[PDB]
Amino acid sequence: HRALDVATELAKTFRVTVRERERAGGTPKAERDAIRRSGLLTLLISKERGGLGESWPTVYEAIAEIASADASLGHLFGYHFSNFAYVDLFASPEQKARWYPQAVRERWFLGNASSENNAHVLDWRVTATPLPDGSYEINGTKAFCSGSADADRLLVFAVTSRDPNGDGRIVAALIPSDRAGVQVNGDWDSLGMRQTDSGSVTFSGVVVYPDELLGTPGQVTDAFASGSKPSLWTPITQLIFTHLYLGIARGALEEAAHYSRSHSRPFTLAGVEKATEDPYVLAIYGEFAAQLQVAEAGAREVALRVQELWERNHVTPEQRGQLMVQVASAKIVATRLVIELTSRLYEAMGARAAASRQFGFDRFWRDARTHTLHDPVAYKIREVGNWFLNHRFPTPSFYS
Amino acid sequence: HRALDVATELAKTFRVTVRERERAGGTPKAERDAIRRSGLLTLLISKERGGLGESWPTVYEAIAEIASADASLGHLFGYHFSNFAYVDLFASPEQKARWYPQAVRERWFLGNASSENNAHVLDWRVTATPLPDGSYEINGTKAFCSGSADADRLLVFAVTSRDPNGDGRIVAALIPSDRAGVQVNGDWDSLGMRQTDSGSVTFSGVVVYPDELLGTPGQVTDAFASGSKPSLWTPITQLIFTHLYLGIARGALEEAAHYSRSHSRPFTLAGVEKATEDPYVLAIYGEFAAQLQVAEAGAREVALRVQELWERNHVTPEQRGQLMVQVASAKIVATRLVIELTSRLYEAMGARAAASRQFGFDRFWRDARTHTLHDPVAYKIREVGNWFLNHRFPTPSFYS
Amino acid sequence: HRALDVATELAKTFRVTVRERERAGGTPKAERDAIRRSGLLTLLISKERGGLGESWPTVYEAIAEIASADASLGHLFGYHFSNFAYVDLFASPEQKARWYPQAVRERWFLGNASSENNAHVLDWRVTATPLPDGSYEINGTKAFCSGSADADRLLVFAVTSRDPNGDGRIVAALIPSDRAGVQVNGDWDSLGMRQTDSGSVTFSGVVVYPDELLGTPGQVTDAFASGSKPSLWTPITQLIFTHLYLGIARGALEEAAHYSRSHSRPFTLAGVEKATEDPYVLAIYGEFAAQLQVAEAGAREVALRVQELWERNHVTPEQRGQLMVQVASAKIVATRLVIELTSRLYEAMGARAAASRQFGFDRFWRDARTHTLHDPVAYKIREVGNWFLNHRFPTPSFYS
Amino acid sequence: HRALDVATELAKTFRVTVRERERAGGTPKAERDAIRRSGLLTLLISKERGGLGESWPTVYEAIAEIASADASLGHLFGYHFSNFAYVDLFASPEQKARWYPQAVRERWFLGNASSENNAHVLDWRVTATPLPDGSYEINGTKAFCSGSADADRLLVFAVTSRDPNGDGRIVAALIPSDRAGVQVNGDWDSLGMRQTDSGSVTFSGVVVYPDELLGTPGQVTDAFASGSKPSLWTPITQLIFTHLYLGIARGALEEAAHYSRSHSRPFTLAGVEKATEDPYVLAIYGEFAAQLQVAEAGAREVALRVQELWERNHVTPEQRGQLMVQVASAKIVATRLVIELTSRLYEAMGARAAASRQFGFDRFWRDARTHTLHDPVAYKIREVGNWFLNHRFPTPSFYS
Ligand SMILES: Cc1cc2nc3c(=O)[nH]c(=O)nc-3n(C[C@H](O)[C@H](O)[C@H](O)COP(=O)(O)O)c2cc1C
Ligand SMILES: Cc1cc2nc3c(=O)[nH]c(=O)nc-3n(C[C@H](O)[C@H](O)[C@H](O)COP(=O)(O)O)c2cc1C
Ligand SMILES: Cc1cc2nc3c(=O)[nH]c(=O)nc-3n(C[C@H](O)[C@H](O)[C@H](O)COP(=O)(O)O)c2cc1C
Ligand SMILES: Cc1cc2nc3c(=O)[nH]c(=O)nc-3n(C[C@H](O)[C@H](O)[C@H](O)COP(=O)(O)O)c2cc1C
Repeated sequence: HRALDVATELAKTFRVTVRERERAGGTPKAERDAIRRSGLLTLLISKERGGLGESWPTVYEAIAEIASADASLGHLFGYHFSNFAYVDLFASPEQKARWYPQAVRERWFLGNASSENNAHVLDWRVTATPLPDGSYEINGTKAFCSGSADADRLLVFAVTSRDPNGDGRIVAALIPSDRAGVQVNGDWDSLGMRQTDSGSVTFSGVVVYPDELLGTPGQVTDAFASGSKPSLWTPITQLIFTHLYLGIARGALEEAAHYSRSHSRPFTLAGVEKATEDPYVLAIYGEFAAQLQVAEAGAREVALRVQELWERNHVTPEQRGQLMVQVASAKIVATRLVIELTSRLYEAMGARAAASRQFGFDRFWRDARTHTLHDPVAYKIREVGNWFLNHRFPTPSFYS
Repeated sequence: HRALDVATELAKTFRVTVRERERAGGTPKAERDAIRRSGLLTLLISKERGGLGESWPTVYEAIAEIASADASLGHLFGYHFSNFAYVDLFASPEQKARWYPQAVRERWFLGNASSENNAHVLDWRVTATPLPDGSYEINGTKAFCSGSADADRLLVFAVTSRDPNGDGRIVAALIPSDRAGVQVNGDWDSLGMRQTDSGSVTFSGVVVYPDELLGTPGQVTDAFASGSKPSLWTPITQLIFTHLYLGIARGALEEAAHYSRSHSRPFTLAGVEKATEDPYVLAIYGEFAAQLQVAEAGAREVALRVQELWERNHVTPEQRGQLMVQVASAKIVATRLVIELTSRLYEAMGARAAASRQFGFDRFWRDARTHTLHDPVAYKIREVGNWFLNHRFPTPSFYS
Repeated sequence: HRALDVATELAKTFRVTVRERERAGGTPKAERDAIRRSGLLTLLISKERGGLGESWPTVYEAIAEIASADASLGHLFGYHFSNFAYVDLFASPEQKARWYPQAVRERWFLGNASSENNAHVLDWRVTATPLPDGSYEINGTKAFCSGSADADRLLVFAVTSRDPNGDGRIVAALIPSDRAGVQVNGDWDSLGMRQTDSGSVTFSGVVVYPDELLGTPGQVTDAFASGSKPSLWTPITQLIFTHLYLGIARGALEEAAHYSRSHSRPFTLAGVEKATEDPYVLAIYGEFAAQLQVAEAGAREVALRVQELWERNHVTPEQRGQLMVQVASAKIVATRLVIELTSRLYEAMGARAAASRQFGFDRFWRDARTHTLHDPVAYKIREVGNWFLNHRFPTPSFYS
Repeated sequence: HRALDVATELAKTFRVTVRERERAGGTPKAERDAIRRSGLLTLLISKERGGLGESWPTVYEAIAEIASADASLGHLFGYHFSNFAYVDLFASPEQKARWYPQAVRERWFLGNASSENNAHVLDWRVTATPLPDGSYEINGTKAFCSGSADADRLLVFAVTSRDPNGDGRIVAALIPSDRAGVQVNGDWDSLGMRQTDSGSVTFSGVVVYPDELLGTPGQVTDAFASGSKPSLWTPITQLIFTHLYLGIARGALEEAAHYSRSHSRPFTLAGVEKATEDPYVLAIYGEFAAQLQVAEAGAREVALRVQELWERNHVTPEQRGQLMVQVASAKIVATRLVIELTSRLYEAMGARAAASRQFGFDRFWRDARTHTLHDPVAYKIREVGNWFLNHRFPTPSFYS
């Protein structure tokens, strides 16, 4: 439990300043460096390679703990492990032997540049065009590039173009953020998740060398269509999001409870002597704490299943599909819970909790309301319904 | 329909600037002056006294229309009529014969200084010390003094102190906001309702003259206990709040719909080609628009009953109680609706509606979330339940 | 108020026996005859023609009152007026001159045979094949033939076949239920609505004469698609259903409250002395009574609009579409309300309310759960959402 | 897995006949004997004592599985284990060394006579009069005596009377159901749970011998008041109820999906071609299936903790209190889930699922609606809220 103690202490520190930092937005550089010093970025790197040799259940618990104190830092930390999972699922033995000790020594905090801001989410326009000696040149602009500021390496996705071995193939690469031609645009100005640096990144003639490629071009599509082990990336990542939402929920509920204990006034018109004894205050806390207990317990079980399949040589389509259904189910419940809780808890605290903007409790709703839109919950619900009613597992992709 | 056309045009101009104004907070002086020039502040003053001679249904519709454009201006406008209602219900005919033509000629926008920030509501510390001529000296600081800035008159409440005829009796008065010793503090920095100037007002040896007093000391308490006509102030005022919530709800729905038609991207992963044809987008708009239609139609009926009883010379506790139950019911439904809709509509718009803070759609949730806490909806629910189950009307108070 | 008093007295008598009668199912002949004797079946026939010359608001109020006592009799009564509305919207002047005095003299209680049990609700197979002199022969089986038992006339729909003047045209006719070849099958055995006689009817060579046809074949298709006056039939009929749901809701809430007052035990483990003072019991009654008040007040406004347009010579598509949206909205809210209330009120009553089957409170849920499925509320929601978001009124049909 | 295979095959046979059997009510003797022959009643008896030596996780899974097929048999089975848990927690080793091999040999199916029908749940009036030889005489009538028909032993609770060492002290005993003076009244006629035989039992001069007593008089009260290991009986039992609700929920969902696949018709008015592709049908299954997955996963974690503490020699009030909070939270979520889905799934099936009573789907709602009233969920919610807000564990009792 040493790693979780480390995460708990980080979270405590972040809570002290999150109110003022998230107002300003921008890059939480000091807090990112605190995460570097903690070593937790190396949780899944083997001890032999210099990491902590820890497990996914620990990573998930740490994500929720940090997110409960600062949702932006929880998101950055969580997405680091989504990026790491992708790297680990496609990297060669040579790449792991080079990169992982380097990630330990240089304290890599990974960012990504994957999504785009085109007509729809499947309209990708960032191209990878072949060069001599096996290299590729990346051109175009990516959107929602979380952790792209102060990132040591960027996980980047592009589609092959002018490629004699096949156009339209997805290439993934891990490249230095300061590689020439990479421009992080710094245009993130959001309702919530204000310190995740999820703005755009423009690629102008950016060179990617063969030893930076994560598999051959198109390999990710073959792995997902086949149900190869890399198809675990989506359930892993969607469960990361789930833990952000449960962390935010728990942080909001605890912050509200402290306010209620120390600051709410009883509704003496109704004969209440203390707000903490009000039957309707107690019902609000009870209803949301109860849902939270069940969701947290369920999320621990699914995190253990992630670890179990992570360790297998092969995961069957049924095993992967069942995990994705469990993860989607957890994300659905956690989305509804955090969105309702962060708004309705004001009713347990009273008017003065909103009358002073500086109390800042709305940060929880703003953070949850922003992130829960990452991909539409309505279609996670449809996927679970299509599974239960029609016995169809979701189609492996970057979103399901 | 002339008055409502005037309200509609005011609201149109307010929508142009509200995003920028509400950020700054402070006093919306230009907009208050526009309301002054419109004549609508005189809606309920009889034509004989120079007013518009209009009805509460008209007032309520105008409140909801303005609130749908700018919740702070809707609140200020609405609370002006709560203040006016108190004056009308307690002032003498001679006082009205003087005050109402003056309010017309001088374009009075009324403010109030009633509530306080003590161990609980109704625990009042602003004192009224009797002077030999029948005046009172007012001392103390009032909290949540909506519309206290730029107010032509303040409706003020105090409790008697050092009073040979009984301490602790509530006195009320209508006084100039620049009476010697009145300090409007401007200490309002809130989550939402940011331009309602609901900070505090400090009374330092403020003299209130006998022709400014509204009834006799304790008369408001006696009227409450009797459930007589002056106790209509509470259902009238609670239905004003109800129309703020309905106006915010309608403004949010229409604003989101504009975004959905103009900006939302179709979820092509699921085969949808137009966001406006997405079955789940359509279901969100349908669920909330349907509830809004029913709540608005119901509110019109209650508003008609307010006007009926407003015109009566005498009102029974049974008539007032039945009206209060109907008002509480409307407020309950409007409260649930606006709080759910202003949060969940993001799910119909997509991530970019939250990713771009400057869209500013969160203003609707912030305004509704702030104001709905004025008094706890849990006890409005208990009051309707106690009536339905036990045939007990709500105990008249400043909140029920 | 005479008609409503008559309806209230009928509902009083129905409440005495409904628990016993609905167990058995089958035809409530005695109660149908009491409705015949009351004269209320003639509410919408002019006084000149021997009817009551009343209005739709009166009809809707009577439907809700009767439904609150006996949902099956409320359904039968309401469907009689849906059938009458169709007749009145399509009948020729000479048909009305003969039928309406006859309906008064003979105390007609109308039923219908319209829907079918094929692959979907558009798949009609009951045919109308030409006979000499403009007659038609009807062949096939109808489903959900409400009020088909003990009916003085049946409103029957068929599609033309082997017709030189056009196949597939919808014909409607008003015929005697004992005409040769009409077989009411008596196979209604339902979860709720158990005495509506909504079973199947089989037509074997049934002759229909020109003076029984309601307009020419295909006229209803043109009238609905063009928005001519008969397009009011659907909002009229869907608002009849809405008043069934509001009646059941009010009846269930009043029956539960009586049980709570006289039988529920206090949860003394928590220090409650009387169940009627329990804060959570009170909150259940409060939530549902509040929603019921708002829904009922709203429904009264829409009922008035039905009458206003009923008296118009021409109704525009805007007027008809806005009315249909208001009716759909009322139906959506009433549907959610009655389905939740009839199940959740058990929590305000306690285990003995379900443990003693003979209490029979589940009749309310059974009746509402059955009838609310008449057409899917999900698509009423979509219709309201398509209007709000896309400014598209519902396309007139038998369901919208 | 052997035990769960046996439970699954029992459930499969129960599904074939439940629709017909539960209509009649009365005692499901053939199915109770099948459970006797299966050996599963011995799940928690050690192999050393002739039992299966299984764990609470297995018992809970078997309870949910059987309940998904027949809620009454699931309840009888689950309450047998509540009865057994009480015996295990209070009987002496010497008693258990005799009783448990006997229960294996004679295939004992336990019932109980505990609750009463007095002014409130704390008002007990069945008395235990001490006789000079250490025996007692039991007199009075118990209510809700689940599994009292065809019971091999009854777990009976009484309060001491005529007792020189203290009246009102709770005694418990395990006695034959055919002991002279025991009259099972057979008056159970309920909305749902119709074959649980939970009617009244009358004791007339019933002798209880010293070697049948469970502990000393008042010992259960002492154990509750100290939060010691015997007070685990309540979280154990409340988690049994939770698994009944999860089982009913899963059974209802599966039955509905079979109808949706086989019988539901597409809503062609809206262009749907297959009901199983309808977006709103899919959303209903997805929402409820997702909540079920999360609740089932959380329930498994809590079941493991039950086993952990069950194996401890001593349990602290903190351990017991934390467990009770986790169990209460699971019960709250499962209660809301089962009550909502057993009613709402009709909207995914269509009207004919209710219009054909013989389909019998309402059994799920009737069973769930009946059993969830066992104790009020509002106070489970208050208990979780009092823990979260005020750090107060539930006061141990027969309900918390
Ligand atoms: C936006 C807003 C405006 C308010 N305006 C007034 C007002 O004009 N006059 C008044 O007496 N109280 C006003 N109140 C105060 C409430 O009546 C109540 O006293 C207070 O909100 C309760 O505080 P609590 O819930 O934190 O204990 C206002 C409250 C809010 C949130
Ligand atoms: C706070 C936030 C962070 C996001 N971070 C990433 C990211 O790191 N990588 C990525 O590919 N997409 C990221 N996304 C994008 C989503 O996958 C998706 O592209 C976006 O929500 C679609 O926007 P729309 O709903 O307006 O069409 C992020 C979205 C949000 C709201
Ligand atoms: C289906 C059902 C079965 C029950 N079985 C038992 C039982 O076996 N033993 C027991 O002590 N109480 C049993 N109870 C009763 C509860 O402990 C409690 O006394 C009862 O639900 C309270 O009734 P009330 O809410 O009407 O006041 C049962 C209740 C129901 C509804
Ligand atoms: C209680 C009840 C009464 C009904 N009465 C009629 C009726 O009188 N005339 C009619 O055309 N349809 C009637 N319907 C049927 C609907 O128009 C529609 O055909 C049916 O509810 C759809 O069935 P499904 O959802 O199982 O496919 C009735 C339905 C119910 C549940």
